[PDB]
Amino acid sequence: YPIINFTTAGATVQSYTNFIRAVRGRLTTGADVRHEIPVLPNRVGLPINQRFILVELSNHAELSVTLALDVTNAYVVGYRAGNSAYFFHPDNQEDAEAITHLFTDVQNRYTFAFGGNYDRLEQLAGNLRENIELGNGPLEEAISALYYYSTGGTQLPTLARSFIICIQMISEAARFQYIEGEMRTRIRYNRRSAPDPSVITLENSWGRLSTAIQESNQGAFASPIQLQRRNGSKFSVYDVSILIPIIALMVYRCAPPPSSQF
Ligand SMILES: Nc1nc(=O)c2ncc(C(=O)NCC(=O)N[C@@H](Cc3ccccc3)C(=O)O)nc2[nH]1
Repeated sequence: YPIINFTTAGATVQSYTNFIRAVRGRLTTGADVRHEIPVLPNRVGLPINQRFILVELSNHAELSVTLALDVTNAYVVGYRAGNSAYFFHPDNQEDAEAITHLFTDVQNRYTFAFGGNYDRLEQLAGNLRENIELGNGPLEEAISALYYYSTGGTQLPTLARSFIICIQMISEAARFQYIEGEMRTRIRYNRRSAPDPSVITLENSWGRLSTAIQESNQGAFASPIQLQRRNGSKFSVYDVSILIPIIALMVYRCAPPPSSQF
């Protein structure tokens, strides 16, 4: 599987931007672009050799971990640190089979009994996303925490917190230019901060936004989607147009309707 490298060591806006762009480039082809917004490959009939990408994360502490991302949804399905690999509890038998194709040379393979969704990870972390700081420092620390899990150095709440950091700074940033921008800001000033309601509501709405765009009538939503601004106030989305600078990738929901051209 293709590997994309990022390091927190001396990270800049440019090096992070290069990284996120490269992740997007490995997640998607140019085959499926709707209202200027790329769609991830359809799960249905996707060959196993095209199913995953690998994100090799290094830090200033000279430690490396490799995340495995599912190309169908940019989901972090598990990770490798040295001679151990850990996978989140699969949703189904097909996904369970799929992950057997990841880190095949690794000495120790584990599947967590828990799923990798935010709700579960927040429960285990003892903190919600809104109270978990993001930025280069948190990511540096997250890489170390993932690295030391197999040897007993990392408590489960810290591991869960560290997953939450990685997921948002990689997968969510890939999904949303807006979230990429929010991480760029944190990196630029080297100041960690928890995600505000604009970030949280985008994350929570990714599936619904993807479906609404794909089901839209020439871009127009049948039902508006409510997001939140930075201050927590409501922002109503009626149309794909407003989302073009915000959403970089969509999960596949359906084949697009025939070209609507007059
Ligand atoms: N491990 C992991 N990798 C991710 O990329 C990821 N990305 C997102 C979430 C998550 O709970 N999101 C909250 C949410 O409301 N998700 C929606 C939208 C969605 C997000 C990601 C993938 C598919 C759908 C849903 O589950 O329906 N969890 C993740 N866990």
